[PDB]
Amino acid sequence: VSNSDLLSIKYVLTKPKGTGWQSVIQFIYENLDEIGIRNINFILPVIQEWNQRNKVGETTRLSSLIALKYYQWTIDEDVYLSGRDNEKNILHTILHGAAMIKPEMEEVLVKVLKNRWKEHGTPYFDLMTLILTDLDSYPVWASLPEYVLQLADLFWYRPLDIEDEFGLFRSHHDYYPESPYQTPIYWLLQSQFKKTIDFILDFTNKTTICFAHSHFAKNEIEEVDVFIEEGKFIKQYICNRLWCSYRGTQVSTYLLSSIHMALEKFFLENFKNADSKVLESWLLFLLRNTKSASISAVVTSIVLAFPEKTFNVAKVLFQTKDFFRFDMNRMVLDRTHKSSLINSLHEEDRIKACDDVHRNTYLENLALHYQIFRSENVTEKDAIERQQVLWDIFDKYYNQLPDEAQETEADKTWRLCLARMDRRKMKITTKEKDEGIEISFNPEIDPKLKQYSEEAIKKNSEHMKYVTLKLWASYKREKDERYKNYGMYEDNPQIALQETKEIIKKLNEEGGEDFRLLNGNIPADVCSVLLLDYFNQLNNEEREYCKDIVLAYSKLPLKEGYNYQVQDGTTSAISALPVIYHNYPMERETIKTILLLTLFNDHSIGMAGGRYSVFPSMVIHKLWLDYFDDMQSLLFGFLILKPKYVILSRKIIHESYRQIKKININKVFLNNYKHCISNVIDNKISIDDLGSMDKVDLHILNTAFQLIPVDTVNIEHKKLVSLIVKRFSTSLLSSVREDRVDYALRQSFLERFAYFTLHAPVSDIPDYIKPFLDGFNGSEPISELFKKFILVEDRLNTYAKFWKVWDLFFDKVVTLCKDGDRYWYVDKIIKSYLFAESPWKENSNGWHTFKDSNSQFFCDVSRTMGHCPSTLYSLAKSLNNIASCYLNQGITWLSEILSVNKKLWEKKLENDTVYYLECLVRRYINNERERIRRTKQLKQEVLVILDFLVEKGSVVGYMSRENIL
Amino acid sequence: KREGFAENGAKAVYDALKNDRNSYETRAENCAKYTIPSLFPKDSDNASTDYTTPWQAVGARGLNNLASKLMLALFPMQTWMKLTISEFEAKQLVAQPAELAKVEEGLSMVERILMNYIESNSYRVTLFETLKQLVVAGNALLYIPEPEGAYNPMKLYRLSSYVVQRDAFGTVLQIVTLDKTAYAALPEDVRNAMDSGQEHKGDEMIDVYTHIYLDEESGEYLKYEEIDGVEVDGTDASYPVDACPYIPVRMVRIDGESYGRSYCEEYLGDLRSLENLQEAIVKMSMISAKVIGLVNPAGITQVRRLTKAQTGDFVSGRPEDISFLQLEKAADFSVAKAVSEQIEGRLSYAFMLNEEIRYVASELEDTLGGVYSILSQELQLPMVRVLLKQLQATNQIPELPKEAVEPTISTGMEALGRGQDLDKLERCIAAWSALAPM
Repeated sequence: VSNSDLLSIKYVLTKPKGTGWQSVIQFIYENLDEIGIRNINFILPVIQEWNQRNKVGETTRLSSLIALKYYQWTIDEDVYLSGRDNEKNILHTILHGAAMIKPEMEEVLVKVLKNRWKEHGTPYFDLMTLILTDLDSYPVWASLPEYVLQLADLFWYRPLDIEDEFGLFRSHHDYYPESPYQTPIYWLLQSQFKKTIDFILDFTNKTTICFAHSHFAKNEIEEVDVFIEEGKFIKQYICNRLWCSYRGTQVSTYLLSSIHMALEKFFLENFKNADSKVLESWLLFLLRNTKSASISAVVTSIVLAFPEKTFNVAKVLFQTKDFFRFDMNRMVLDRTHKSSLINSLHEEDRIKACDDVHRNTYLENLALHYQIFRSENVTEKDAIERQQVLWDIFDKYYNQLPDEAQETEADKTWRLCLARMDRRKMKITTKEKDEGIEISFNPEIDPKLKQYSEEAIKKNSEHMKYVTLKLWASYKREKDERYKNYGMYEDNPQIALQETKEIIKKLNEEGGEDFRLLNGNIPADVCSVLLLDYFNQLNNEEREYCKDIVLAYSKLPLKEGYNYQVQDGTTSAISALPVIYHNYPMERETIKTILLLTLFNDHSIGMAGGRYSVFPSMVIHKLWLDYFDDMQSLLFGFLILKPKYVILSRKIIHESYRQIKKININKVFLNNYKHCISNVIDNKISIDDLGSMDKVDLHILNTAFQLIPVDTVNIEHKKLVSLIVKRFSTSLLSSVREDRVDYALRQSFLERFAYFTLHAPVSDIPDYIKPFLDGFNGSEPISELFKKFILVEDRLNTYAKFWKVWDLFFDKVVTLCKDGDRYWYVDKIIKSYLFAESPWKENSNGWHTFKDSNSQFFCDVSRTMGHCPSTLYSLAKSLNNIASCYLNQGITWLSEILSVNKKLWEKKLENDTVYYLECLVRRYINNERERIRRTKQLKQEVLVILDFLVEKGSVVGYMSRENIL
Repeated sequence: KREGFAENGAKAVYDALKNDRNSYETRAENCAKYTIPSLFPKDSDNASTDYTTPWQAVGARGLNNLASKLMLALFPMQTWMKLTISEFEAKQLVAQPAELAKVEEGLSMVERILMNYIESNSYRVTLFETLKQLVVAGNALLYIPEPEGAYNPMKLYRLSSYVVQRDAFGTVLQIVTLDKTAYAALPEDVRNAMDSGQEHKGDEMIDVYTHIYLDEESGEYLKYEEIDGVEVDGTDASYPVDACPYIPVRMVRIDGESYGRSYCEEYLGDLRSLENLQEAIVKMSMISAKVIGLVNPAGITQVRRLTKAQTGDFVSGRPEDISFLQLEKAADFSVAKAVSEQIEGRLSYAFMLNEEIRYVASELEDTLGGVYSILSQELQLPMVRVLLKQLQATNQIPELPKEAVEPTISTGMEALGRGQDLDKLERCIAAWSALAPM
């Protein structure tokens, strides 16, 4: 922030002034025996606000000593201090001054380590936890690192989810977004290098041995001989989960991940300009002492990062065979993990780490690179010697290969790996391009192994055969213009149809699981795409084929034992039924039957409370324009027949106990109710033929309510809507719990009701909302109603109709606040009515439904509802963003409320009320300074609010008075 | 001898009901296999099979992220319950302002004792684990102990350890748990209870069955424990229907069922396809028999010396100016990658790894308010009722008038001034000042 005026800065931040702070803190300290440690509870904010800004000097010593004495008193009295991880707490006051109280801190740590107080409820446990978890503890990490290492050794390890197998406490998920900044290790490496390296090695050895002998590891963990010197080998445990620990690409302990990340980051940052002899000596020290391959991975990473400094380490890594296998697995995971990513301190460090340049390379590239390239410090004699070393290593690997009849595919893979490295057996060719010069390196290859490679490559191309068609159809379905790249299927509908016939044959001719998993839904999506987008270009044979496939897939949800999965192809098929219904009059009986039986499906989808019946509902909404009588027959048929289907379901279940998936319920139902179903097909049902809705369940009535068009003018539709609203409102307004409506059903009803009301003519609106005007009370669905009206008005922009609805409820809300807003849900109702509960955007100029004329609403509100504290909260919150266009008048409204309703100065307030008032008054003065100076009335009106803020202890209020006066 | 539900014994009802649980267990096993297998392992051939690690990391990461967000709508660090006062009783208690101050300070100390009990007994931990079980298996069971010692966290049961039976209205009729422990580890009077019959070895696992069942001549659930069809004496107890200490929980609600359904069942085909593509990309890398690269600065370092016939000769260059096409060379790589991107788009949306009204009103609010409220019904409200009654039974909180004092959970949202003052400003200043160079 560049400017230096408190009326204009983005945030206000402050610090102590004057010698009074030092005088008071010293006087409290010197007389603490006469005041007594129980009674000093008033001084705690003073010592807190000093240590927040000043971290050296005598007053910072005294403040920290007072906080420590009070903490020790609470320990001796067993009284609880509320564990809540708050910046303003007492323990932070201790930690912020820890550079000044090193002898006292050392004594506390010695006592903890002596008594082994490592368990919840023992002395000092919270402070120890912070020292191991919180960045504010860094003066301790700088001052006393030898004790912090011992504390971590005591608190992290539990001797004999996968963290149990590693031998670790489940406090471990404190470190959940794993990162180099999760633990003190990154700073202890700077503070005490040698001792921290010892600690990392010991902890890793213990922990890996604990996992390796678990039942968890038994069929994942391998062991390998690792070369160190001529004739010298050691054994290490290894698997993909251990190797990738420092990357986070594998499911492994967040604590161990964070430790290994910190080690890699330290070596990459601090040895960047080091002497090669120093750097190589430490990398070899790490290799000799680890029993876990997770360290060897970190060493390999550093060798890949500084390749011209570290050849003598790379020479050792190339002589162990299995490191090539696991590093190649890492490289494939690194080249994909970033997309699956794509706490901000940690997450930006993860994203940046995915952009590290050295992640792209791997050990094969390095082995080839030393045979080809020479950099500025390397002589030709050196490069010749490097070639000789690598060629001895290759020759010693060739000599060990088995007799060729014995080979397994692992051997063939290793031979191909060796062929990619040995320059002696390669040809070269080159081509110039816009980006540089392309090089191709061509190995000379054994015919038996060549034929193996050719067969496997072919088999891959045989599997991946239809993936481009799948891509094209999916992009086309989702209307993503990336389909335009696929000109082999765009402009080619008949090619897509021919390949679809191949797929349908393969599925029918005993198609396997691996095939059906990837390819089993392509006929449905291709046929729906052709019917929806290309119908004019198809011939009649092609059209009929597409029709037969779409109608076949649409019937699958009617078979028993069906379970919904998101891309099974059925929803793609159902979406194309309007085209078939329009074009083929012989199909209409079948399609009416399919739609009716699918509306009876009540299974839920997703977390938000939707149901499968949405899919046929979208079809029905496209047909009301041309086929009104047919669709109305479906509506009345549903309301008649759905209550009978549930009874028949219970009967079939009961008889399946008497003697369920054995019985095709739909075939039974279709045979019992032939007469009524014939009335549905022939369109012979009316609103006179329905029963009274007095006992039908609300789920059934909502399912019908969602089928009626929201802008309909039909008499029978309007008459049916009028029944459903009375039925619902009777249950919503009840205080009896037995009547209570489900949350998702309640949201679903209220939003649709808002759409029906705001599309109505202006003179009909008082008849729509009448059941809620007559029954108005303090119950929660009154709040939800107001929120849904605000949402639909933001979508529709129906100015006069919204303000008519709001004008009709005013007297009811005014009457309600006179009982006091503490009852039932009255305060929530007030806040909803005054726009304070909705999620608005961050920088609104205003709202399209607010105009100059509507300022009289807020005038009446502040005149009539001023005593309820919810009113003051709501106005202050609104004038700061969504109602910002009335600010000059809002100052009058707030000043009046505070001047008349004296009890507000003594009552309790809503959270952030003071914060919003501070923002408002500070924003106004910056615009209006000269007028406030020159005009008596404006100055008095502002000073009322500033005096209220000073009465509540606001610093910003105080400074604003000293500016204005 | 027992009557009603308990007539045949706890082991008979467990074996009777276990038949119905198999489909739900199978679904849970399949969901675990493609996310984190140790959440619900069931494979028998452990002489050959691991808790098999997938190539795709998306399932594990998405599950952890979803549980972390649910454990912030539910159970935040701020106040999430209200001990309401009945308005009819408030209209009586208003007779003195001093009494209203004392009464509401009493409710304040009880609310602080509830949040004290939640944090001091670290309920946050087991609740996080429970949410993981609900996401992957749809079903979980909790038990709240009678207080002993200083510290009393809960106990959590997986679906394979219990059975439950429900009426047409979702009401719990009975529960049975199967519990196991070695003979020598049992309490001394329990070790003395099994002298007869077969000779127990010291490490022989004993199957103990707990039966909880509803009464009719009393408004109570009744409890006992059972071994080999014989009741363990002294384990008998009774609880009113309003405050039973056993709490079975469902992620999704279905009528006519004992049990709920998991979230990721809808997406198992996507996960199973993504793994299938990743394995092929690995094989596509391994089989390649040729390597191809490029030199970046327009060839101003002369590569012709490599085309000249000498293996012992070197180009002047760096890893700063050289690169290789080691996977991107392969012909089907680009389309396999593209389909993987589409599948990960659907999965990452589903696990939430993503006009003046903000449209998070759909996906951060409306999508969760359902499961948030339903877990308030089936998890939070029973828990606070049991905790209140336990605190009264241990004399820790007063016997306040039941007509006045009643609990409620305030699902929703917290204030924001304190929030930016700490998270955006002072914690950031702490991080920035601590991380500054030497």
